[PDB]
Amino acid sequence: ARILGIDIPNQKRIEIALTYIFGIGLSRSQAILKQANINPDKRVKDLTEEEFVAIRNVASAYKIEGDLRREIALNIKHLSEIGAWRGLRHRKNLPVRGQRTRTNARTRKGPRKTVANKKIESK
Amino acid sequence: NAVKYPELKIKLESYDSTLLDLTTKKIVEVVKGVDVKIKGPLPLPTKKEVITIIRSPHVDKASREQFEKNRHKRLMILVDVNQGAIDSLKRIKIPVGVTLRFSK
Amino acid sequence: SRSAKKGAFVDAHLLKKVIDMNKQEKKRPIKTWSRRSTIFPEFVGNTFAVHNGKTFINVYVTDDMVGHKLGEFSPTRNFKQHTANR
Amino acid sequence: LTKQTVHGRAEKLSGKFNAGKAFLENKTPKKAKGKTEEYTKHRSLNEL
Amino acid sequence: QSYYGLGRRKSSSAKVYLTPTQDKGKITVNRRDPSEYFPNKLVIQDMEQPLDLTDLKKNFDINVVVKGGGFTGQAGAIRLGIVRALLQFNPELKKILKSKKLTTRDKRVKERKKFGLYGARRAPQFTKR
Amino acid sequence: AKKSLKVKQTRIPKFAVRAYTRCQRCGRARAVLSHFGVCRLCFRELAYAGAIPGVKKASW
Amino acid sequence: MRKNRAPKRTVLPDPVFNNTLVTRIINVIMEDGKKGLAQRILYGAFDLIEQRTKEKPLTVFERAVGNVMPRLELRVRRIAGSNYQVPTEVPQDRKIALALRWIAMFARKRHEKTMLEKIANEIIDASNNTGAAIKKKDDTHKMAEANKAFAHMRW
RNA sequence: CAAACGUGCUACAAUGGCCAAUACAAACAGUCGCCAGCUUGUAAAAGUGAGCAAAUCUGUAAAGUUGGUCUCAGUUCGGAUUGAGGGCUGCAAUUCGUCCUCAUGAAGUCGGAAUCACUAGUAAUCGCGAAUCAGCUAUGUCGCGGUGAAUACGUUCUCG
RNA sequence: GGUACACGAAAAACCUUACCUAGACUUGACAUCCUUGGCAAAAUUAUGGAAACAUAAUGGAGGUUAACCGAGUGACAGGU
Ligand SMILES: [Mg+2]
Ligand SMILES: [Mg+2]
Ligand SMILES: [Mg+2]
Ligand SMILES: [Mg+2]
Ligand SMILES: [Mg+2]
Ligand SMILES: [Mg+2]
Ligand SMILES: [Mg+2]
Ligand SMILES: [Mg+2]
Ligand SMILES: [Mg+2]
Ligand SMILES: [Mg+2]
Ligand SMILES: [Mg+2]
Ligand SMILES: [Mg+2]
Ligand SMILES: [Mg+2]
Ligand SMILES: [Mg+2]
Ligand SMILES: [Mg+2]
Ligand SMILES: [Mg+2]
Ligand SMILES: [Mg+2]
Ligand SMILES: [Zn+2]
Repeated sequence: ARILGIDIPNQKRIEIALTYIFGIGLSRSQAILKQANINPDKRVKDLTEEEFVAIRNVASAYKIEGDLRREIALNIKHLSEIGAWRGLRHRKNLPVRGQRTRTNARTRKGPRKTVANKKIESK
Repeated sequence: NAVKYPELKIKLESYDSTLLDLTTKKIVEVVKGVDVKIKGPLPLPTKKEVITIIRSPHVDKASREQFEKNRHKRLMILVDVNQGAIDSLKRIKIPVGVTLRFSK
Repeated sequence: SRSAKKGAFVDAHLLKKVIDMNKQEKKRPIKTWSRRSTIFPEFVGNTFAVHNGKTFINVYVTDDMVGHKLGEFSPTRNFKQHTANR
Repeated sequence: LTKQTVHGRAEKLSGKFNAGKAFLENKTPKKAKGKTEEYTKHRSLNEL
Repeated sequence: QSYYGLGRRKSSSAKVYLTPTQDKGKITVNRRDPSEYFPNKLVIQDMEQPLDLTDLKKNFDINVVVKGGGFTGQAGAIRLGIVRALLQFNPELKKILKSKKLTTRDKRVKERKKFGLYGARRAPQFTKR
Repeated sequence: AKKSLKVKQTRIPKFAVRAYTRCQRCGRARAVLSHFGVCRLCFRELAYAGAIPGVKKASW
Repeated sequence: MRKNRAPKRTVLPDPVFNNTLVTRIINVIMEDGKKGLAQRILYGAFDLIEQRTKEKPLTVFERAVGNVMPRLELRVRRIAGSNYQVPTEVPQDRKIALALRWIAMFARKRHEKTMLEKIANEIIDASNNTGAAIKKKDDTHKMAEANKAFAHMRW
């Protein structure tokens, strides 16, 4: 569309259109929606320039969606440049919190690389 | 003549049932041998506790027996008592198991 | 996570040694067993020997490490390579 | 062109450490174990 | 001359008051419109099942009090309650009502969960290995 | 190492969170019934002798 | 090995069109133990049938379901390799049951929109002998006609 | 933690997602507790504070009904993972507590060979309570109720 | 194997805990029997302390030693 480098779907309501932007989710979109007084349920294609200026200003007041990516990148670099045990644990692509790593937590380990289980000839 | 106690609300509860019935018959007989109008021996819901215990010592959680402990409960409200009843109330001797909840 | 009213936490044994050790110029690595103590701003510039479980690993605090817990910058267990089972 | 800096942490968290040091130096040994008290009996026949 | 019936189903009592009238039955449940007490998922007919096939023109005004259960269970209680009130007005009605088995307690209640089992009759998944 | 834990349990600790409940007959720590202060396998032996008034087997 | 014949629960006459069969198919489309939901879906399809076919909904439903209803059933009987089948005449109660079970299974797989319209199209599509249920009935029938020879030996 | 298996939870959706209003339980538990109402807070919760030693007071029933919207998309599905800010318990939450808010949005569109449970309030499903417990991704366990099916022709095969 | 694998464990942050690294103890943290006295153990505040533990403090319910607080003392206690 026209809001920064994001191209929000044209046949979709505005409160979901803001969610499609990277730095704006759903709850904050309603906050932008309510604060700007713009009524929901108005398809973005059927909107005028008067609303398009108020939303850009408030979006600019919040954290830029493009800057959050650099915000996440520095935090990992900030945690890794500290030498934290959580940082080392974040370093080797493993759960950073307390999740178990015995039989689960594959969403951070990608696909399974099947090895060869021990040979049991009986004892 | 006097009263000294309006609305004496005696409450009974015990783990056993038959002794509790026996206590209600003995209490009523003495208080009607004196001049008091009993409202009535009403039954209250019995609070039942259940504990689940595994039978086996080490393994096999599946085999678990059960136990129960019933708190049978009764209510008794006295309208007018007077000395004639209180002094006779001293010689009642309630079997240990039954527990009294006198509320004055 | 940790509440506001409570604030931070040090065992206050670490606090007494650090104030004495900061005043003294010839500072040497401080031997602390308290992995529970949060790194306080005044701690900056000192070095500590946290008990990893076996030995005392030396940590040099900076103006950046302020805020986390003193045991978070040291390990407790070690794993570096498996072995083919079959 | 640079707007100085708007980061640096410290300041905000610094108040949190100040709160913690005040609590630790405040610490009063108010050790206790309980709450409500009294009303603990099983009644009798008011004299047996 | 009113008549009283007490039905039950799934631990749900019922107090149905049958009053003779000649100005339309005016179905009523717990001082509220039937259309408001039930999801109106067509459940209203069931209770009238023994009051339909015989007759409803006698326009008996019903004063129902049900306390407990969900909504079909409460409905089950009042159907039995209407029939039990019905056994005081023309004991002949009983015969035909008995036929369809509309004068018997359903005797169907939820069983107790058993230890080692995932429910009343469920059981954990067995493994050959 | 049973007696010392039993003895330590009687002794008051230095922290409130340091207090746990142990069986009073044996020294078993886990599966202790706070309603009776007796573990599950002493409660079975004791229940099968009639020491606790009212604990009957349940049929529901 | 049982020697006992199971009892049968009542089928109940339908509460609207007074056509028992509606209650059975309601229970068939039942999912999640929702009596209400299933009724709503099904009854809603009749309103669409009125709007579309301009005819009585009960008449269309009987013409579709009775027509989809099969005649022969092939029972598997293995001896040594694969299975030689055996065509048998199904009882009337089971006869109706396969049609309703089949009507729902092909209704929950169509490329259409909300299953309300989905099931409505399936019932209207089976009144003209051109649908998904027809092909299934045709297929089992052709296998039975092909397997007419082994009908004498059953077990 | 390179991996493999078992038991469960959550899903891959319009019999649904979200929002608003709203009807109907049983059982159980409670004075270091249950906590009503009120005030503050986007919320977890905090403060005030009655009532209840209990058929009295407290522990919001949810599915369900109606209305609005989505219109079949890896999406208003799905919630993982990850970052930050908060709340509670506790000396103490990094190793290794959970809850809330915000941010991101993995896989997954019905699952191969082969397998499991169940004969009515049963299978399936929706909530509620208790035990151990200061607190606990117990989705476990033990209980209670709400809605509520389909099928059994027969012993030829299969296991015991 | 069926009859193990949401099993013992109806609650592993510390405690639990039985494991490892360390800092400390030896008729012992707990018990009896014996010669012998009781004019305490606690808890808490100080200093050193990772805390065990030490050195100083209010010297403590009570009942004259009942229970325990001890000394001496070898049989022994103790082992998840
Ligand atoms: Mg964990
Ligand atoms: Mg032992
Ligand atoms: Mg389960
Ligand atoms: Mg909807
Ligand atoms: Mg009242
Ligand atoms: Mg995909
Ligand atoms: Mg989702
Ligand atoms: Mg944490
Ligand atoms: Mg699809
Ligand atoms: Mg059976
Ligand atoms: Mg399910
Ligand atoms: Mg075995
Ligand atoms: Mg430890
Ligand atoms: Mg430990
Ligand atoms: Mg003295
Ligand atoms: Mg003496
Ligand atoms: Mg031994
Ligand atoms: Zn024991």
